[PDB]
Amino acid sequence: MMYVKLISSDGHEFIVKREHALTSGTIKAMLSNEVNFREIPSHVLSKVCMYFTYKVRYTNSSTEIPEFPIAPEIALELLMAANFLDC
Amino acid sequence: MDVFLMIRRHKTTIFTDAKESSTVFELKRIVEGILKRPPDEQRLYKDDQLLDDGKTLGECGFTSQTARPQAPATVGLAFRADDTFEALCIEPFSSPPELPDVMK
Amino acid sequence: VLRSVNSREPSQVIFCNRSPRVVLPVWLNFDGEPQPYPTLPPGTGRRIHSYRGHLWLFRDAGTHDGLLVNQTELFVPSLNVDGQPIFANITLPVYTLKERCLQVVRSLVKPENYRRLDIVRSLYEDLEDHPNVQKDLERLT
Ligand SMILES: CC(=O)N[C@@H](C)C(=O)N1C[C@H](O)C[C@H]1C(=O)NCc1ccc(-c2scnc2C)cc1
Repeated sequence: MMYVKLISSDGHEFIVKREHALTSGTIKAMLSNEVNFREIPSHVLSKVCMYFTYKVRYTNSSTEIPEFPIAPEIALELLMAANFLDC
Repeated sequence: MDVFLMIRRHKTTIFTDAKESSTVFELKRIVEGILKRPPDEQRLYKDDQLLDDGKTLGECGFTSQTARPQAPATVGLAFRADDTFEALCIEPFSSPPELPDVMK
Repeated sequence: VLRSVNSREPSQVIFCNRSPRVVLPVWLNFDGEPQPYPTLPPGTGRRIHSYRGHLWLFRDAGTHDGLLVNQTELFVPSLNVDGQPIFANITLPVYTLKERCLQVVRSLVKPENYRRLDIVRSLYEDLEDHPNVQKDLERLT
């Protein structure tokens, strides 16, 4: 399968499917195989990569959808990240 | 049943899925396709436990209800530099800041 | 425009809450106005009496976040076949990460202190523009 590398501010390298990362219009532009994020730390970027998986799993499904969890500590930084990524 | 995984080695962190019925060796083939290292140079862990190639992910505790998309289960990975295997090393994620006054 | 059709043809319904939120059913009455009904706790159901052509939508009771009912915004009671009730499955949508992040931030900070948070002025406006039933009925209309 096709994968892409998303790199956080602190050097962490998250390797996810290209389909999943294209969810974010910002990442699509940043590509059109690796994308460095100067402002998104790893504890935020891992939740983003989790959200992609979550969103691709539960879109178009009549199975009960669970709540996508966000710890209070990371809510601001994740808000700012999603607002930048548009996902 | 699909299980959702973070395969982790140093600062690398793969996000992927596999069947509960699929083997540890089959997951190593997935790592081969992405990180370009063959199964013999790989070593998959659950916490401090080395996993066996012929065992299923379900038998190694990765179930469809623990390894969820929104909260996937971690699988340690360790490579062999020529002669012997490196120790399992997973770099932790960054620390979040203090909760601002307004969020308490 | 968005109003219940005053048909007076009874239609029995099961509101079934398959979400983790406390659900507030909102009936859109004959002159367009949203009437609230008693709340459903998470994972509970109520057998209720409505009528055919009546319009319902479903919200989180505490935050007014939008929920889906049978994969969609609005629910209309159909004809009961076999004397059997129409099933109205209230579920979460797959919220955007942004809107989900807004929900959590809204649930931890009281409205007064949104401006104090260290974010762009575009996000204060998204935070203060909390989910609201009159807003959404203007869109749908
Ligand atoms: C003449 C007419 O149609 N009057 C309206 C006000 C009416 O009686 N309605 C409008 C809706 O179609 C529903 C129906 C109604 O009010 N039924 C009684 C009812 C009471 C409680 C409940 C609910 S909702 C969540 N829990 C309960 C018990 C649902 C319906």
